[PDB]
Amino acid sequence: AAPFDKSKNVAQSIDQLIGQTPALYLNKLNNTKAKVVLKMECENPMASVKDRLGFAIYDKAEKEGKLIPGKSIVVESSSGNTGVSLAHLGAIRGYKVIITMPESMSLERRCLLRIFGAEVILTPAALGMKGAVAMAKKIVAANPNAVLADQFATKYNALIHEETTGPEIWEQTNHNVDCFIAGVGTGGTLTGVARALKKMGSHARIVAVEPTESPVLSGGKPGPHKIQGIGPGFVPDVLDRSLIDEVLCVAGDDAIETALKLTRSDGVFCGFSGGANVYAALKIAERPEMEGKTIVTVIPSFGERYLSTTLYRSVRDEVS
Amino acid sequence: AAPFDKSKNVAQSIDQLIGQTPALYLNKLNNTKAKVVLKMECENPMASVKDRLGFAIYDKAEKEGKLIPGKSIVVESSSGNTGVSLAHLGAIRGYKVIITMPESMSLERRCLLRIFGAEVILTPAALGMKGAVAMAKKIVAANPNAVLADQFATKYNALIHEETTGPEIWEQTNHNVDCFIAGVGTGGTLTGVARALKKMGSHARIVAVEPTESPVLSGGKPGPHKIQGIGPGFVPDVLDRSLIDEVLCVAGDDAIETALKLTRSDGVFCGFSGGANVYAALKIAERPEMEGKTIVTVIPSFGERYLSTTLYRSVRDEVS
Ligand SMILES: [Cl-]
Ligand SMILES: [Cl-]
Ligand code: NA
Ligand code: NA
Repeated sequence: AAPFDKSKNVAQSIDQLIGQTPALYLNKLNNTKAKVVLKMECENPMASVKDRLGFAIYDKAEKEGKLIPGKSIVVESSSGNTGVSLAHLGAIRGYKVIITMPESMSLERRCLLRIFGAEVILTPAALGMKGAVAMAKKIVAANPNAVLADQFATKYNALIHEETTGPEIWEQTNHNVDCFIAGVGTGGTLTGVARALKKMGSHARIVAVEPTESPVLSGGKPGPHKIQGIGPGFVPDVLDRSLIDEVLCVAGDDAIETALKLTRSDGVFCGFSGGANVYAALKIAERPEMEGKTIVTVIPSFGERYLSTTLYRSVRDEVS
Repeated sequence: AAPFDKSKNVAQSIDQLIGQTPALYLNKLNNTKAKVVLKMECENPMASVKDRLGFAIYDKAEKEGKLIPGKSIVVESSSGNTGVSLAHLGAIRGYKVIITMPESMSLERRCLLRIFGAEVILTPAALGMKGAVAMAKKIVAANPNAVLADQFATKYNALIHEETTGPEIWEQTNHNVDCFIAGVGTGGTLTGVARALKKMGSHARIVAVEPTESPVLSGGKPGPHKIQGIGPGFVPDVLDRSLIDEVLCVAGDDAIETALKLTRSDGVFCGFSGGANVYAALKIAERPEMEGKTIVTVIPSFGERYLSTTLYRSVRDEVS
């Protein structure tokens, strides 16, 4: 992952286009005295931050001798972006990929993976995401060539963000970050950017966002919620809590409202978690102590993947 | 549009992220003795090459005094990417946008525009795209503040590709292009890149692609076809035919097959026209005279916009 000016050279493979994403000031929606900078992970080649984790898993596991193309089978339970990035990169790298997900998932979630030739294993609807996780573990337990991508525990996750996401942010902001805010899914983005920032001498406050309706890091009970991509309902092993200065809860409805406003104000088109992250950033930006300071957050995924979800239903309903 | 390393700076607005897109060698799908380079326009912020035309229209028309935010109303007939890019940029720039399209268009085509607050005017299904074009002209004729985006005639279209797309290609290929191939929609991409290449001293052969089922440039009759984004059924005023060395017809089914293969071979995920363009590139690449030469083509738009179209139906059917 050495820097590589995409705008001046021809890549030998699409995985060289992952990361080195743009950064963008929040402008019309930012009515505060603080700068808000959006790390545009929606601009990755398969349109989300999980492209960095997918690449890290194939790249680093192959380099360590743990994956062998044409022999290893990569397995994961995912109804979201990790599955997509695994299916995408697995195809070009010559791995069989198996993704498990409940039978009740939308046609779009299943069809996107099958485009890249992943095998999708549908689990009983009534068993929910737990039934998909169980099926993935059983597959890996039974077959010696089948390995779990292990997104919530893998050491590669925080590392890739430490090596790439965080240093890009550091360069883009000209070494000036007063607060870094990110919703925690696997915790990789938050943990790895916080490590890089700290090694650089930054005093940035590190803020983890989680859904108000599943406030686990806050000491509450796990619960179903709307903010796809964060709030896994347990504390993931990837996450290093020691680095977090503040856990901020954002309600699913504030995330949804914010995503809808962002498209029309700033032309940023994203999913629920980018709505939650910007809502959190604007909330921090309002605090009088943040006057003149620079807050960085992340836009994790591009909006087009959500057109069929509850995120844009208010527009769907209006359109009908 | 001066060069601006997105990977090292923070943009003040999302329209600074348009253009300066990556380029990528075709690898597993390329079994020839020629290099094939893909200009990745699917990596634009709203996921297609029309982001460059949208920006050119607002930017240049405002600079010339022809558009005034909050006064001018931008109007276009589009069931595709031009509407999206106009709706996107109009929102952030403070223009009312009206897009006309037949009533029979998918929920996704209508809902995407309404996300950016464009007004969508649905025209009678039986009148087809002609009825949408007529409604746009009538709106512009009747209202002095309403102006047509005029995608098929506007002088801004070839110009933006001459000023940006073509010079990026020239830098990325280290001033070495033996053939440039592009499907003609408005003709802007082909015309403007061919001009830039010629001004640079390139001897590249310029190849226009059109659908076999609507072979208008070839002297045939217009007809309905599958390859969304090209083959408008007339010769657009933007297109300068004098620059074209060869018109190559590609069948809709070859475009569809090629798009499906590209995802699994090279991880390139695009629409029908990127399928057609790569099919054409591989066809040229097979000619014995092209041994060791570099062919450039374009991937116009990202695949996610097509999940609901006939492009991926073979996977949709398999998934069901
Ligand atoms: Cl998101
Ligand atoms: Cl395309
Ligand atoms: Na992309
Ligand atoms: Na994008």
